[PDB]
Amino acid sequence: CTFEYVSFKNLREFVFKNIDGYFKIYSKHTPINLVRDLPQGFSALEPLVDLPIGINITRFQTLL
Amino acid sequence: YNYRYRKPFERDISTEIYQAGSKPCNGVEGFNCYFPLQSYGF
Ligand SMILES: *[C@@H]1O[C@H](CO)[C@@H](O[C@@H]2O[C@H](CO)[C@@H](O)[C@H](O)[C@H]2NC(C)=O)[C@H](O)[C@H]1NC(C)=O
Repeated sequence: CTFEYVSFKNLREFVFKNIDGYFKIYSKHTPINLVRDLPQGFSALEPLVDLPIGINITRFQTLL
Repeated sequence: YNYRYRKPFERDISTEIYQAGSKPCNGVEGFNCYFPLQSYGF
């Protein structure tokens, strides 16, 4: 508890990775025509945050 | 007694016993079963 911080026709994309105690987040957002599968094409995700937290992540879960 | 020792930039405060022996120590201290923290005699 030693760290704390504050700041279907749409597709949100994200990347999460943890390296040498820093946790990094990237994203991209767009409208879309077809909602059941990922749209065939290309655009690149860009950074959001980089957290100095030091934790040993092996699992994750979504919140609805 | 407050000052104690047990990847890069890791931190870990977990209290689970060192199972130094072949014994599954299951929270009980004894020969080769020890609490993970030791204190500097400052
Ligand atoms: C994640 O957990 C592992 C154990 O599951 C930690 O491993 C220890 O890491 C140090 C690094 O210097 C080694 O000297 C120890 O020998 C490792 N222990 C064992 C039993 O292999 C690891 O440090 C943890 N990583 C983070 C980022 O917290």
